[PDB]
Amino acid sequence: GFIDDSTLTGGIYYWQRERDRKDVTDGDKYKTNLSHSTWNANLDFQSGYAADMFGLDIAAFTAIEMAENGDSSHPNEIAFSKSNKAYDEDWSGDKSGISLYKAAAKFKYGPVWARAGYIQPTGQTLLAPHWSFMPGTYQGAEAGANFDYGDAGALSFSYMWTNEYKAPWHLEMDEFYQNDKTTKVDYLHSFGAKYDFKNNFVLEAAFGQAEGYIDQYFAKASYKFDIAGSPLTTSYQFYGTRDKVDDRSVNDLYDGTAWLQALTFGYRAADVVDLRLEGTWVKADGQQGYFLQRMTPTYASSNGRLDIWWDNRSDFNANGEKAVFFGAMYDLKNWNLPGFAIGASYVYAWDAKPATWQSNPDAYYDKNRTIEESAYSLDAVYTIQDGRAKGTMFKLHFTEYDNHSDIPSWGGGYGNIFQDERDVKFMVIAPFTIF
Ligand SMILES: CC(=O)N[C@@H]1[C@@H](O)[C@H](O[C@@H]2O[C@H](CO)[C@@H](O[C@@H]3O[C@H](CO)[C@@H](O[C@@H]4O[C@H](CO)[C@@H](O[C@@H]5O[C@H](CO)[C@@H](O)[C@H](O)[C@H]5NC(C)=O)[C@H](O)[C@H]4NC(C)=O)[C@H](O)[C@H]3NC(C)=O)[C@H](O)[C@H]2NC(C)=O)[C@@H](CO)O[C@H]1O
Ligand SMILES: [Mg+2]
Ligand SMILES: [Mg+2]
Repeated sequence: GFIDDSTLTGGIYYWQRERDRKDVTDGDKYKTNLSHSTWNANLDFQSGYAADMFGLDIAAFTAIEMAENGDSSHPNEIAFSKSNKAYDEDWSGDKSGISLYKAAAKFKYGPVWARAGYIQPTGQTLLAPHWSFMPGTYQGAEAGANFDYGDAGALSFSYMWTNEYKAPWHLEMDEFYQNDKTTKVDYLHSFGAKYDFKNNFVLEAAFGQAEGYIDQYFAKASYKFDIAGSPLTTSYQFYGTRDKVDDRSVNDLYDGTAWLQALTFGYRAADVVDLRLEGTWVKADGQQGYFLQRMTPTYASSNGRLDIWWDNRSDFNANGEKAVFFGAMYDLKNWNLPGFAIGASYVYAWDAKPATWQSNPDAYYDKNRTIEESAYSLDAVYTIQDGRAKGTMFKLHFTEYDNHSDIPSWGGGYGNIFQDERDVKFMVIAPFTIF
């Protein structure tokens, strides 16, 4: 029933960050890169289905700046950028505001479903929003279907079409453009599918396009099996992208197909420590020099599905780059501290190459150089177990990041690699239900 199955939920969020980065042009001074305290709050209405076919979802969030040092850079991605539209971004500030982030009619008819309006991708395609506390928002529609074949498996597939987007730090939607920020991309769309064989084997794949510009690929195979009574989870993931501009203009991003391949292992040992072993390998020949899982190249302009996230500041996505991640998350419940967990992680990556050509090379550009990067992070988490504030979570994250070069940040033909950093994030997440 439309009314009786309605839910209204939300949260209060607090984020405080101090990040400094090495300026190898000013004597390696670790300068303030981010320093701010910011609140978010959201309210999210989800209706039931009238006649099990017709529903509505509406949700909004606010960001309130609390503190920000004058030397912190922008946008910090928790407040709103001072620039309301992504393609106007000029990196000059941040501001408070209110954004409508869901506003959609939803539909169901047998095995088919659809949503249209201000939406997040929700099916099997490779479109994705950015996530801060809240998600970004697409203007468009998605429709898909679910077919259950009992023990023989289950098939799901969906299609999404969109012509505008806003990241959670943009108050307004913008259209899509090529790398020059002026040649129009009329839409993004994507089709994908998932087959679950109900034996812990699962296959997923999707294709997407940016109109006139980019073809995007995704595939993933996952498998779980028990060792010592606990599942070892494994997956192989492939992400691919090809452009349609190979004239060596500013819009020519990739030579051939660029891709990112990954293998992941996960295992919970002694029922108390979550372990992660992951590796990635990137090919990205051409002018850009790094792999992007999104189909529009401009920062904040759209996003795409990428199931690999190591929270170690760098993306480890340069041409040629190989990288290995080890993480451990230790639940302290047997010290009688249920809800307390501490963790640590480490990344080492090598063979990172630059763009294979540059139009205005800088002093440090050398087509055949290779470099290395590494990082380690520490994590502490507490979730309130009982009472008024049950589920309220406190998190503390520290990262030390090391560029194994003295190439200045964003330079040398490594357009997505920056210099040594120290990063500390403290966040509080306080969900609530009104009904
Ligand atoms: C609530 C919660 O817990 N949320 C997490 C969420 O944090 C996770 O998402 C991750 O969020 C962080 C944000 O904190 C993301 O970090 C982004 O990552 C970007 C790349 O992935 C990185 O992009 C670079 O940003 C630069 C500006 O800051 C760009 O520089 C500009 O380049 C222009 C190019 O010419 C130039 O003209 C400008 O002059 C230059 N800027 C200047 C001069 O100031 C640069 O181009 C850009 N690179 C790319 C490839 O776009 C961001 O800097 C970085 N920002 C931060 C941290 O502030 C991280 O990427 C997110 N995760 C991903 C990618 O997976 C989320 C993940 O699932 O989990 C949630 O739970
Ligand atoms: Mg972006
Ligand atoms: Mg260094």
